[PDB]
Amino acid sequence: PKPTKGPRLGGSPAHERIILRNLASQLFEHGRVVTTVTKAKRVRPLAEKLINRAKTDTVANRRFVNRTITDRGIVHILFTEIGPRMEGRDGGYTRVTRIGIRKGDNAPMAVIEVISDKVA
Amino acid sequence: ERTVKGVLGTKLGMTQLWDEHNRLVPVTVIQAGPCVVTQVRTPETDGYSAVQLGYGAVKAKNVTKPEAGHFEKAGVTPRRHLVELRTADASEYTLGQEIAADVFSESDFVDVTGTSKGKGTAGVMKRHGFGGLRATHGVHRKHRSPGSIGGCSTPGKVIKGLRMAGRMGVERVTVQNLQVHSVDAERGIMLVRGAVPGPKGSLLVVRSAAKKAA
Amino acid sequence: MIQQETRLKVADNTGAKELLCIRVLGGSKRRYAYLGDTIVCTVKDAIPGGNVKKGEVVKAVVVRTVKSHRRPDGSYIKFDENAAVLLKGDGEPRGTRIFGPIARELREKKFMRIVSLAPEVI
Amino acid sequence: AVPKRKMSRSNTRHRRSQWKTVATKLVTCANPACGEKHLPHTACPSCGGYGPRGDRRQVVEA
Amino acid sequence: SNIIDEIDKASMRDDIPEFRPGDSVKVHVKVVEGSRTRVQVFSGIVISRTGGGVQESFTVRKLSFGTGVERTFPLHSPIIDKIEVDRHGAVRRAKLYYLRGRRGKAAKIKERGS
RNA sequence: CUCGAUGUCGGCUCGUCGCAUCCUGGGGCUGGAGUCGGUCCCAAGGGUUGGGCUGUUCGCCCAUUAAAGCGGCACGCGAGCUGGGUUCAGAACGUCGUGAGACAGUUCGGUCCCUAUCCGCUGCGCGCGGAGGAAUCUUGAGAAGGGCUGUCUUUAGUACGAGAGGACCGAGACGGACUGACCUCUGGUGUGCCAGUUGUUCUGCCAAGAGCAUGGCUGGUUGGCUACGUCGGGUUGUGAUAACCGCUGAAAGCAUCUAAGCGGGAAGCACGCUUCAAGAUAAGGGUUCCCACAGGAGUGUUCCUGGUAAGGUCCCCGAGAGAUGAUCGGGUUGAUAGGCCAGACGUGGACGCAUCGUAAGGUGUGGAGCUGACUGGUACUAAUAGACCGAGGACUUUCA
RNA sequence: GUAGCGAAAUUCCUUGUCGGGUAAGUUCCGACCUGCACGAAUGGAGUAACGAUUUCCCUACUGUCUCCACCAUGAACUCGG
RNA sequence: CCCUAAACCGACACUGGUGGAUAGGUAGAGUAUACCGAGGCGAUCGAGUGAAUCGUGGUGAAGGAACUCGGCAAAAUGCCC
RNA sequence: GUCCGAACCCACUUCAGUUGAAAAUGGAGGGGAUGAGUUGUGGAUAGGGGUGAAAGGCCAAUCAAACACCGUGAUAGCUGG
Ligand SMILES: [Mg+2]
Ligand SMILES: [Mg+2]
Ligand SMILES: [Mg+2]
Ligand SMILES: [Mg+2]
Ligand SMILES: [Mg+2]
Ligand SMILES: [Mg+2]
Ligand SMILES: [Mg+2]
Ligand SMILES: [Mg+2]
Ligand SMILES: [Mg+2]
Ligand SMILES: [Mg+2]
Ligand SMILES: [Mg+2]
Ligand SMILES: [Mg+2]
Ligand SMILES: [Mg+2]
Ligand SMILES: [Mg+2]
Ligand SMILES: [Mg+2]
Ligand SMILES: [Mg+2]
Ligand SMILES: [Mg+2]
Ligand SMILES: [Mg+2]
Ligand SMILES: [Mg+2]
Ligand SMILES: [Mg+2]
Ligand SMILES: [Mg+2]
Ligand SMILES: [Mg+2]
Ligand SMILES: [Mg+2]
Ligand SMILES: [Mg+2]
Ligand SMILES: [Mg+2]
Ligand SMILES: [Mg+2]
Ligand SMILES: [Mg+2]
Ligand SMILES: [Mg+2]
Ligand SMILES: [Mg+2]
Ligand SMILES: [Mg+2]
Ligand SMILES: [Mg+2]
Ligand SMILES: [Mg+2]
Ligand SMILES: [Mg+2]
Ligand SMILES: [Mg+2]
Ligand SMILES: [Mg+2]
Ligand SMILES: [Mg+2]
Ligand SMILES: [Mg+2]
Ligand SMILES: [Mg+2]
Ligand SMILES: [Mg+2]
Ligand SMILES: [Mg+2]
Ligand SMILES: [Mg+2]
Ligand SMILES: [Mg+2]
Ligand SMILES: [Mg+2]
Ligand SMILES: [Mg+2]
Ligand SMILES: [Mg+2]
Ligand SMILES: [Mg+2]
Ligand SMILES: [Mg+2]
Ligand SMILES: [Mg+2]
Ligand SMILES: [Mg+2]
Ligand SMILES: [Mg+2]
Ligand SMILES: [Mg+2]
Ligand SMILES: [Mg+2]
Ligand SMILES: [Mg+2]
Ligand SMILES: [Mg+2]
Ligand SMILES: [Mg+2]
Ligand SMILES: [Mg+2]
Ligand SMILES: [Mg+2]
Ligand SMILES: [Mg+2]
Ligand SMILES: [Mg+2]
Ligand SMILES: [Mg+2]
Ligand SMILES: [Zn+2]
Repeated sequence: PKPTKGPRLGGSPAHERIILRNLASQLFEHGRVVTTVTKAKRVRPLAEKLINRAKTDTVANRRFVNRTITDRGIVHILFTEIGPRMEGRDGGYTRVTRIGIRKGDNAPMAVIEVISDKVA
Repeated sequence: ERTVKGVLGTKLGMTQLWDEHNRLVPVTVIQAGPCVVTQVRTPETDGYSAVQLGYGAVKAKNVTKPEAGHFEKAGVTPRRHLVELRTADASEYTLGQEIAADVFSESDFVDVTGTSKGKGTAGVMKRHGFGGLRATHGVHRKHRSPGSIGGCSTPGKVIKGLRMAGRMGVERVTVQNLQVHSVDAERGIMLVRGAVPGPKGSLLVVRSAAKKAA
Repeated sequence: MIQQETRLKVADNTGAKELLCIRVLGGSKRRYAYLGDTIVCTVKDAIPGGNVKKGEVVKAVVVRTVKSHRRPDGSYIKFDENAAVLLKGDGEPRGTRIFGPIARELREKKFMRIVSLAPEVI
Repeated sequence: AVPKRKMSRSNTRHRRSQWKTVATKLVTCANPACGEKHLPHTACPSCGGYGPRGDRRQVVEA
Repeated sequence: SNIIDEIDKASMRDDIPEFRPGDSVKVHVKVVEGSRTRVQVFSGIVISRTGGGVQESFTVRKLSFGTGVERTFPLHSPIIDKIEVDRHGAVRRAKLYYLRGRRGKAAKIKERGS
């Protein structure tokens, strides 16, 4: 999706690329993730694009999703559980909720989860 | 002292056309929408003559009781922007009068005023055209530096108005002697030949050219 | 754009082969010369049998810039080399043949012999 | 550079008094069965919930 | 916006042929010369197409008298009487800038559908 | 004055001031015919180039320009830079000395530290005030900027001139430098988009992909930023003047621009143009909004607390804003952002299949697939829900 | 004061003079000899090869520059320690 | 028990120094370099944020040393037959 | 006492560092790299002495005469109190 304008996560754009891929994969694996506010708000678009691709089940679509993610268990979850869950949902497959702050460094935390209830 | 026609508009972007001589002209597109006369300033009451115009759509829940009362006295629906035009013939305007983009014709020269794009805190090199030092040849951590900022004991001070780093942009800018290329009055669109200050979607005041032309 | 120390090829049969731009004429602090602009040059290369000798300070008119030239109709013209045509001090070519295509910018009421002698004017 | 003189107590306190924070504001939980303070636009620590009184959702199992 | 596009629709033409970069193209350009108006033909290979509405433009490269000349025309410019497509090249990109460093058979394009 | 250190030559950078003016502006006199000049009177608004040699300043030279001004500011400016020169230790030459060594002689090399406390300056905020509390638009005391200039055509081959040559005063066209905004065009960028590709490792393998090597490298590239780009500007003018030129006119029967009085006259002065501006505490002005609450002590009712009105702020979504504050817009009565759908830009022909080839691969299906910022829709997600501040008819006096 | 060298790591005057190189060269390269104040083992004049030595020139190449713009990063900036 | 080191010499749990041995794969001439193995690590304050500015890298139109005391720095070149 | 080039030894240029990561280093290049090479272990030379392919260089992080203690509370026509 859109680039991030300012300095990237992890001290390098390559590390942010990797961080966002891993964070989206973990969100799909667990359904929800506590990942500080900025990381959640930054991985929401990529994860939503991946879910939208997973909404339609084809081999080419699964290969394209496997470009990202790269874990076939996560691809199976995304094309078997998460993807069918949003058949009537036109966007907005995830939500982010602020949770508090971390004691050690005052980092504002958040929970990003995949929408769990069916639209119908 | 001077008689000025004027309208309020929105910067929409830039395009290009070819005129009758097949010359490419850059045009700013201005949504010079409907402006209503919301107040009339007279020498008897305010000490000067002017027309306070209103332009723009506003949500009724975003207008306050003082603003609602002002517009109710004007007899118009609330507008987002109120801008005064200093004209010697402010006496010819009535409260609630509708002023459209057709105030200007197909070859009028106009002055366009807007708030320019902002750049944040710029250095001396960007905001004032300073030359720094060389990229090499010994230069020690002072490549984009202001150089000297004064003399010595006499005076033991930096003079007022020395050009230094600071926030640049977001300021009133008037571009003079811009030729109106075209006016589409029914949809309130104005093609003005040149570039005008501000980002897209910023409020523009289009007035008669003070110096007529060059 | 042609500035001082730019070396241009010669589109004339004057015997000169390379010119070094010494000055761009047209005003104080003037930086660049474009199509149709006159420059002072020194002959860096010349044909051994020829009327123009190496190290001669001449005046040339610029044709064929590499950079680009904007035209009022919004179009641009571009060449592959920088070229110049030597002048006799009145605006008239020293040579008698013009080689390569020539910018239409030369036909701005100024350089008529160069246009007539040009094989192609673009 | 280096400070030329010892800063006076008046000036030192003038600058030092501006090193201060603000109190956290806090809002009452919309859940009737919790009624505990939490941050605005933040899930409640005491019940883990979020939303208006009508449509609550659980953000943290805590 | 769409208002910009609808304003620009009045400056567009409808006689533009279907050509890509790599195609061989004849551009008939009207030149005003003294009191006369003439049409001069610039023939060459399309090496670029910078797109978008009335800002569409294309560059044609020609090899004349032992030197390369490239001309950038706005696609909807009134100075173009017509554009003719001679060949349809077979290229693998949208910008043929590498052709600036080639000549001879290395500069000739294939023919589409060969 | 300074040796319990006031760093010094030249340059770079950034200026500011003077006028003893180099250009442009105005004038008097000429041994001023015209074109050009000389000279001295006004005049500091703007301007006042790039290189070769040398550490240089200076100077000579090259090509220009309207011109390539002279000076001050610790021979302005090293807590701004350089370190080529000079004044460290090495070394060599010439010369001087028996020698150690020496030279305002030359020659090659030779550590330039500092996180800014105060004033100063450039920007950005918080507070209080502006005699009720607010919202919105403003006046302008004052402050800042801007102010440069050439060529060509015409008047006119006219005036002048024996000819050669050749105008003033007016009109127009195009420029150089500077500068404001802008990104439609062109160019640059691109850690993001598409593609290709080398080495390797991995997803079990084929297929299809992924990590790393500067984004591995290579070819393009929307948006944003930007100049090398695009548009605009300096002004026509007004008032008082300078040098200067006068009108009338005595003292002084004449004469005299002056003593009474009146007038022409410059890029200079003040305006005209742009911008800031009521902390302008002299705290301004117009329009609109809310209004006579509650409880204590009281002592001309005072004054202090409390809940509010109009209005705001916290908080959240953002950008046309931004270091942070601030600013601007939106917060379900919603298109603010994301997602979704569609289009445009960009790339350049995805996977799979069919087919031809031994294979690398070619062809079709098919301008395919992918795809950011641009555009238009669309509440799917997040803007939940709430708090806090904020007058009291607002001190007093005299008028009307 | 011989041979040889000489405006030289030596020449003050000095940017000596003449030639070459440049559009322009106080440096350089070749000479001249007027050697302030060269000179023969404190060696003289040469010399292939060699040199992170010093000097001058040509070409290639470039953000060194005309004239800078943009990108990412470690600080700087905001928050907590 | 540490031992090309957080345990030794450096005042430090210090981007320095410290002798010897074992030292695999693919590409490669290679013990260079790239990616991996055996094995071991994620480094001893973090979280953000497109300010200027400094450091470290990258790209660049046209020109190509005009920079500068000086081509300092960079680019270009680069390997095998 | 060959050439290119790692380990290794060195330290030419530049940038950074300069209250440093470091009381001399780091990044990027650079020189030597079978030799007058480099390095471990132990040993010998001691202060008017050592040793020195020679810089007044080095002799335990300031050497035109080390460091420690003693003469000693050296002396100072000088500065300070
Ligand atoms: Mg970006
Ligand atoms: Mg960080
Ligand atoms: Mg990488
Ligand atoms: Mg520069
Ligand atoms: Mg630097
Ligand atoms: Mg100083
Ligand atoms: Mg203070
Ligand atoms: Mg296209
Ligand atoms: Mg002192
Ligand atoms: Mg004077
Ligand atoms: Mg001045
Ligand atoms: Mg000085
Ligand atoms: Mg030196
Ligand atoms: Mg010595
Ligand atoms: Mg002797
Ligand atoms: Mg004023
Ligand atoms: Mg655009
Ligand atoms: Mg481009
Ligand atoms: Mg495979
Ligand atoms: Mg490389
Ligand atoms: Mg762009
Ligand atoms: Mg008289
Ligand atoms: Mg004041
Ligand atoms: Mg001499
Ligand atoms: Mg000489
Ligand atoms: Mg000579
Ligand atoms: Mg003898
Ligand atoms: Mg001797
Ligand atoms: Mg002897
Ligand atoms: Mg020799
Ligand atoms: Mg802190
Ligand atoms: Mg260590
Ligand atoms: Mg170990
Ligand atoms: Mg230790
Ligand atoms: Mg060792
Ligand atoms: Mg190996
Ligand atoms: Mg290795
Ligand atoms: Mg292992
Ligand atoms: Mg280990
Ligand atoms: Mg660390
Ligand atoms: Mg860590
Ligand atoms: Mg530690
Ligand atoms: Mg590129
Ligand atoms: Mg370049
Ligand atoms: Mg190029
Ligand atoms: Mg070249
Ligand atoms: Mg030079
Ligand atoms: Mg040179
Ligand atoms: Mg120079
Ligand atoms: Mg170098
Ligand atoms: Mg290099
Ligand atoms: Mg050897
Ligand atoms: Mg060797
Ligand atoms: Mg040594
Ligand atoms: Mg011993
Ligand atoms: Mg010595
Ligand atoms: Mg020692
Ligand atoms: Mg001693
Ligand atoms: Mg002694
Ligand atoms: Mg005694
Ligand atoms: Zn709760």
